[PDB]
Amino acid sequence: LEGDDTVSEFETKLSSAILELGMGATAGTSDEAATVNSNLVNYVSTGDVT
Amino acid sequence: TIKVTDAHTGKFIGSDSVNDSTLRGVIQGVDVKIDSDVGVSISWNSTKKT
Repeated sequence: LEGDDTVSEFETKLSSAILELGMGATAGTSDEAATVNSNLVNYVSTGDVT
Repeated sequence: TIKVTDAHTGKFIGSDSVNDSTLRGVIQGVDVKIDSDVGVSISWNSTKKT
């Protein structure tokens, strides 16, 4: 980590690192894998509160 | 912004955006350092003295 990154860059780096270890979604030849890998690590901003 | 590719086949390896001019962690076991005097052109403005 460096002193000029963005929070979204932090999320992308963490997602790549987690997917590197092998904990990611199965390659089922389907978009399910893409969506699941998209929704691993997330950040909640002001407009997306549930 | 740094992009690295192989010199014989051309397969993509990595791309990075750094601010301390230190490409590290994309080539394992090696840290690469590039001086900040690459790709800079300098001009003088006498109208605004800058």
